[PDB]
Amino acid sequence: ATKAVCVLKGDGPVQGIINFEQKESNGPVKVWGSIKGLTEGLHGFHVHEFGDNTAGCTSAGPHFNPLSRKHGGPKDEERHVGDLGNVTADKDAVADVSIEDSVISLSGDHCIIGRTLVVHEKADDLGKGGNEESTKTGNAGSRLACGVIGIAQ
Amino acid sequence: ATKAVCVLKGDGPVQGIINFEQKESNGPVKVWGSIKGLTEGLHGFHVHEFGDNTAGCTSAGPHFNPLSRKHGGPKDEERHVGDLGNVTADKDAVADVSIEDSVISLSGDHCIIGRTLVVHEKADDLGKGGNEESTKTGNAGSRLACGVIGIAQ
Ligand SMILES: *[Se]c1ccccc1C(=O)NCc1cccnc1
Ligand SMILES: *[Se]c1ccccc1C(=O)NCc1cccnc1
Ligand SMILES: [Se]
Ligand SMILES: [Zn+2]
Ligand SMILES: [Zn+2]
Ligand SMILES: [Zn+2]
Ligand SMILES: [Zn+2]
Repeated sequence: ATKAVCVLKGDGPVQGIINFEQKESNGPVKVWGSIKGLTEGLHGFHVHEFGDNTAGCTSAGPHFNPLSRKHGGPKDEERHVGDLGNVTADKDAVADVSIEDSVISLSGDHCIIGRTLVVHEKADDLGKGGNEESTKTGNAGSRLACGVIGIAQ
Repeated sequence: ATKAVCVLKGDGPVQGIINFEQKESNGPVKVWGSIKGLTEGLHGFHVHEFGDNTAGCTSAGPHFNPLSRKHGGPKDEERHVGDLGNVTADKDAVADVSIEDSVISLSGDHCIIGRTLVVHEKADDLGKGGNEESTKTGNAGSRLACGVIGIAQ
């Protein structure tokens, strides 16, 4: 079994802890944890290509897209590997994160260890926004908090 | 070539950027950058096992030691993979880091991506300290700053 972890921090009050667990290299990854300081509603949730926080969340680069696909939602065939959709914050400003994903991996290939997890200002439209940017970024706006995905015990 | 990067952060502020570059998987890793806010003198400089900064630098665990060896200096055959010796800060509180290492890697089971880089309070005695702790930690004291080693562009 492989485990990874990510501490989300940024310029503002958004902070979080996200855990990843994978029983087998060919198996789904469970993603769980909590993010505080979010506005009520959907927040884009992505693995970005670089584990580079030198100038904050901007240095993380584009969505992790090793297979050169268009942007989509996690349940779409047409998606980036890093497309984990949205997390949902309630009026309490807290997102309780509970995701299972079959496209990200912690071992073998398409591995997200050493890449950056980002939570966004706005909803990811999952490529259903009706403009060009929808098929690239999902129009999820600014990067509120991010962290490098590290190997866990 | 393969590149990695680490943002070191801790109280002071002790703050640094460390770059890693490897031309080939069978080649040495160049490690360079700068760390500010250090006391003048030697500071232990280690890759720790977990890329887990959930509770700050303590969650990083022990020295990265995939080959089950004792603690040494980077020039020793008997060393942990994570044993990068010391960085030196001048009176300006800045350590200019310039290391070439043949034991760390950015590929394979010696790979340091997704692990934690730590700069310590005190000198690493490079296992020549003569108490027991020398052969395990090198007696380099508290963890001043750390970051997860991420994939760079
Ligand atoms: Se997860 C991954 C994806 C693509 C290429 C390499 C890896 C990887 O895990 N590399 C480090 C490694 C390889 C073999 C054994 N132990 C660690
Ligand atoms: Se080297 C390593 C260690 C832990 C987990 C994954 C890896 C790895 O090799 N990932 C693939 C990769 C791709 C581009 C640049 N660096 C690494
Ligand atoms: Se990995
Ligand atoms: Zn994003
Ligand atoms: Zn995407
Ligand atoms: Zn250490
Ligand atoms: Zn050691």
